[PDB]
Amino acid sequence: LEPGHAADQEQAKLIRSAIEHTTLKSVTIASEIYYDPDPRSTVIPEDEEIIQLHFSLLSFDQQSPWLLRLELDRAAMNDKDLTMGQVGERIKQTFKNDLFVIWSEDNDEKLIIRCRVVRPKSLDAETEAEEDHMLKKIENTMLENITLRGVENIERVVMMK
Amino acid sequence: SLMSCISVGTDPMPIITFLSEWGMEPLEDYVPHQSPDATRVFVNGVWHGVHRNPARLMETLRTLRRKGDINPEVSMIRDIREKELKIFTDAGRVYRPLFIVEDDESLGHKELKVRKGHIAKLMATEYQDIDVEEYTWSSLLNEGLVEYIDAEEEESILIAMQPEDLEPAEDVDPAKRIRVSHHATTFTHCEIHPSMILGVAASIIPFPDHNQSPRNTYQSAMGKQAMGVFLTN
Amino acid sequence: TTFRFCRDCNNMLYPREDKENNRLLFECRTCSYVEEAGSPLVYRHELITNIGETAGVVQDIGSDPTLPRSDRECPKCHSRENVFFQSQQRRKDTSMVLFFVCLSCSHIFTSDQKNK
Amino acid sequence: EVFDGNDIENNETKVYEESLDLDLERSNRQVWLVRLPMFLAEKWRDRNNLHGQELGKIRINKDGSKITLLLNENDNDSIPHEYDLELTKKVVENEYVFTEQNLKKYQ
Amino acid sequence: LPHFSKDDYSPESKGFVENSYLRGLTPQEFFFHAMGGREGLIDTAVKTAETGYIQR
Amino acid sequence: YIPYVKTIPKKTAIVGTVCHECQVMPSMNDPNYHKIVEQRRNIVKLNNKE
Amino acid sequence: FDMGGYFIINGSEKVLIAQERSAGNIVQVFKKAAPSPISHVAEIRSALEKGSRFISTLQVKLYGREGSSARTIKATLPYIKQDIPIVIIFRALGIIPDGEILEHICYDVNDWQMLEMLKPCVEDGFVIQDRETALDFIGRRGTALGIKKEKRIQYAKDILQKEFLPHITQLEGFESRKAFFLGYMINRLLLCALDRKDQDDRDHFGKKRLDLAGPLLAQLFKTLFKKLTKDIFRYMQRTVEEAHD
Amino acid sequence: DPNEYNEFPLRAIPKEDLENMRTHLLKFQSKKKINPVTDFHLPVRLHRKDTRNLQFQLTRAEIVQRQKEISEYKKLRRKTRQLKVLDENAKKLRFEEFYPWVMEDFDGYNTWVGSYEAGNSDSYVLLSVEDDGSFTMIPADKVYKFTARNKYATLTIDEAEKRMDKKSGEVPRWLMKHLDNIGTTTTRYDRTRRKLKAVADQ
Ligand SMILES: [Zn+2]
Ligand SMILES: [Zn+2]
Repeated sequence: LEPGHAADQEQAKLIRSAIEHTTLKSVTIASEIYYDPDPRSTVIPEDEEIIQLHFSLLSFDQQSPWLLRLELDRAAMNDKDLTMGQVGERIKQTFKNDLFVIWSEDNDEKLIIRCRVVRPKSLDAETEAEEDHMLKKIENTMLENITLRGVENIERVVMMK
Repeated sequence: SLMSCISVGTDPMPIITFLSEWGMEPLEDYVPHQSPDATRVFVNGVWHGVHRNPARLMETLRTLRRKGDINPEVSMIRDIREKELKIFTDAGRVYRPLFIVEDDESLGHKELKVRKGHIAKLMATEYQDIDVEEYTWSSLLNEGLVEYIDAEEEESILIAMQPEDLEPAEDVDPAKRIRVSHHATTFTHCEIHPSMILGVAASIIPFPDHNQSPRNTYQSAMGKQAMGVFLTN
Repeated sequence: TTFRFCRDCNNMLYPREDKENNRLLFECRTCSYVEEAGSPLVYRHELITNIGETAGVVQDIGSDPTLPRSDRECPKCHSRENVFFQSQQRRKDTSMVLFFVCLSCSHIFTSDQKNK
Repeated sequence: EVFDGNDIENNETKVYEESLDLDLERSNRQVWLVRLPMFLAEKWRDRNNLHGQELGKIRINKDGSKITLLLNENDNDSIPHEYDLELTKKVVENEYVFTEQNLKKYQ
Repeated sequence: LPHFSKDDYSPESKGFVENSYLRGLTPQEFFFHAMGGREGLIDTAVKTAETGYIQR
Repeated sequence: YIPYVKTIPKKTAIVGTVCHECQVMPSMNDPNYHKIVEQRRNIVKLNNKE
Repeated sequence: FDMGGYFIINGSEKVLIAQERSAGNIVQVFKKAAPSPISHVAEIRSALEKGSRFISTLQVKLYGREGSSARTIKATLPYIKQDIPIVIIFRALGIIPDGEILEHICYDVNDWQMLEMLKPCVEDGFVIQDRETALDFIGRRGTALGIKKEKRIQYAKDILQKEFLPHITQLEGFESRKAFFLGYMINRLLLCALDRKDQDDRDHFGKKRLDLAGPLLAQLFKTLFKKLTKDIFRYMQRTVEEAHD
Repeated sequence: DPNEYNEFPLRAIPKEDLENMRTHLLKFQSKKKINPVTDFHLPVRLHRKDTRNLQFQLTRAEIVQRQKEISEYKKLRRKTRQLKVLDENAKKLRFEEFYPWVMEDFDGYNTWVGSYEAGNSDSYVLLSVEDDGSFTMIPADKVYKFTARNKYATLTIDEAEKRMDKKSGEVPRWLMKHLDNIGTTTTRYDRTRRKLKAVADQ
């Protein structure tokens, strides 16, 4: 560490978190593909409040009816100090503006991320068959090749005195 | 090892016929969805069918093997958790004998089937040669007091090291070794004697348990280079 | 996830969307048979899973002489005899929690005191 | 017994003097598929036997749930005279019995 | 070994030789100690060969 | 289509439909029982080979 | 005091040292290292102790790694030159319904995890939907080049009958047993892939066999007797052709 | 014992009618109840024929119509070789089962192909219930498992293998329905019914 903060442990943890490579796969439990008739109401009891909040306070007409849900582990996000805002922005910037994502706050009893692929103006009939397949493909890619923060080829870091 | 043996193999067709006649449903009409509790029966690595009461099937098979209807070299393993019943008859399997432990509710606790009367007859036959009815290791095997066990079958049995303290239900000399009882009441077999795990060369070392193992290996190697009397001719 | 098989040819059904009703159907890819969906869930990936923890439990588990016996109390019948074992998943990330099976009611409980 | 296939020439009329269509007339006949032990099958499947003699009788309880076979005294007191018929499948589907015979090749 | 119960993590089950050479080793301790000695012998041979090559 | 298929006609007839599947098992309470037990034990005890 | 157990050849006492080999007719599942397209492989060295003394190896490989979007199962059959999808093999064995194939593989109606991992196999084998097409698909892959267009189905059938899992049987009319055994192998492979069981230990003495003087001389005598019979037939042909006594 | 039970005579089958005839078992492999008396379109033929290309073979109704329209329109070796010993029973079984049983209805709605089962071919014994309360015993000969063929317009080997090549060219999800709309890749049943209806309409 820097000679002016070598003895500090909080800055040690900060730099360790800034260099350690962590992926969404390490902070998620499961991924689900759901069907929702419209991007305004939900069938899952839990996300009813999240959708209402985000939609109420602030396009959505052309969102696809297929939803991608990620269930994230608070015990996994507390081992390394992470907040939903950083990961949400990371996902939003991996694909700049070609899909809409909402994320629950840390205060929620359960941690969930909801994503929806946005279709273009043109309507494709052949892509409907592989729509769910495309969802699984993007799920695999966003699970594997996403660098939330850290340096490449860094498996794990351990602090020692 | 001293008491190790290698099976010579026998015909599996009689065992297949026996299993078929004792309720082994053919594999041609096995529907898993309507019977998610059947145990798969394997013979020499061939899935021949399924059975509904593996407990009774195994009990009958073990009784037959003990009394000598099936060749003792045949190995039988019941993987309860995996719901499998494997029977091996092919040659080349290494096995060794072990004592048989039964409930014997007369004393209220499990004990070896072999008794002091059996030992007396064995010793009488041993010393009469130097005329009571012959009583040999084959006699023990046919009376079901010992049983051949291979490595695969050893996976599904519990063996008591000695009958002196592990079999009885349950001051100490400071010089004696510290032995762990393991407090287990489900023993199915008992070692004849642990000293039989050693080989020919290693059975000459005196007190090998007080030596470092590399020294035992060195002695095993060297004892084959000691001068003696290889033959009398 | 509840995979569904076809009623006429026993083939595998696949999800489809009907825009006329904006609903979810399951249709067979070869015989043209359809059925309205019952739940909106069609895919699940379980990265951290607890399936297989108690795999291998049978009506005759207690007949195994290798399983260790315990004196723990079964909190549904008040019995003291039971056989316990560790998790059956071989992943090198699981805890050493013990699962106990009662020999009187065939009930399975756990020794966990953190989450239960 | 080789013969043409599609037979668009209508050769069956003279080659065969019998109908080639499956005879679906006795299909409405209850049939029991019974699996026998080896000892009983080795004497019930013999071709030098089965001259029409009485092999025994079947006894079924009036209320059902239990069916037994009572063989005659022709077994030579070497096998049991009483057996239980265990119904492995009370309701059986898609199982039929069909025969196979040759056809007349002339006219 | 086929002498303990499944899922046993005690020192005597996973190879802790409580006794000394003067007292003598119980059979299970003897087998585990033999396993360790065999590891040592194999390491000796392989390392001899590899070190010879490296020195050359 | 194909003009030739090379069929083999035969006289066949359906003469019954199976309704019950039965398994014959000797009665445990029969006086002649346990003779089959000895026979079945012999099935494995006897060795054909010389 | 002499115990025997040796042979005297040219006046020198010779003893046959027992040879240790891996037991056959047992399914063994192994994991492969990262630098490869196969993650798990279930192998069986099918062996028959009586009748031909030849060994045929059957392997079922799970292509793709844990980071792949589609992991399929492919089986290598003798004299095929390529790995055929398990679904196609099942259809060639006579089980066209995908429901029946999944019944043969997975024996639980709630093991949705294994069924999910099995989805890619049926997706890959979707095109083939009948026994004749599956049989010809397998047959054309064989390295015979004598079957033109109509013996392909029969060649594939004969291969699947006599060279596929020979330890079960080699006679016609036992496709159900072959299908069930293949499903068992795939089930074990899928369990290992789902990490519910560890890879089979290769050092387990229960999976090993010791060949004594008996089996060794048996196979040597088998080879020598085959050579002798070949020589007898050659002499018969020579006398019949060249008109000799 | 009391007469609460019911007993029926069991009689052997006369051997005078058991010669030159073999009784087999037919097992339809489907999840829906199948009855060839009511479900099938009579007449129904059960013969032995080659199963190769069992998608473009003339139906019985089509052959009858063809006959009607035809009537209207007309109105050295090596001299030394080694033969390998083969068991006569197996050779006979192969010869007899070379052409599997095929059961086809009149309209082609049902076309089943049978396969020989050797697991329990002979162990079974049949008990026919005579129309007098008595039972007659007949030995079993063989067991055949019948599977449906060409019920949902299966593709051909050429098309299937051409569709399997090339990672990037993945198989479309609803290709069967899309092609069925085109009209190609149909079944024998539909192909015969549409043509027969096109003739009947006139
Ligand atoms: Zn369908
Ligand atoms: Zn309880």
